[PDB]
Amino acid sequence: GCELSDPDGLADPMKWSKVPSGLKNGELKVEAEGGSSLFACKNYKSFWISSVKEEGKFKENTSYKEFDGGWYLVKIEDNELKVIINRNETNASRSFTVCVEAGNAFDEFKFVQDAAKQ
Repeated sequence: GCELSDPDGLADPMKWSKVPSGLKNGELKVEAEGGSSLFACKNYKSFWISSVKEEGKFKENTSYKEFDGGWYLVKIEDNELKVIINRNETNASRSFTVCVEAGNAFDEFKFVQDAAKQ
């Protein structure tokens, strides 16, 4: 117990017709090449960007559908959210976040890039 809620006033999980197989409960592992991923939403076609992190802490976002973090890039096209990630050429791993809310729910996505081993 110690929870209480309205009997029919909860939020179902946000749901997607397209996701990448690299997703593990919103944690998105990425290698020292970087990749694209596509997140097409089947139940919430109305959301916007309300977090970014690029450096273990959060930062602000210059749009509602886009972000451009230099090596990182976000684009919402109605109901298709994408990220396309550049190659890390550094000897350090680095990590990102993309939280989006659709009013009642938010699926935080937590990207985790690896170091190059060069």
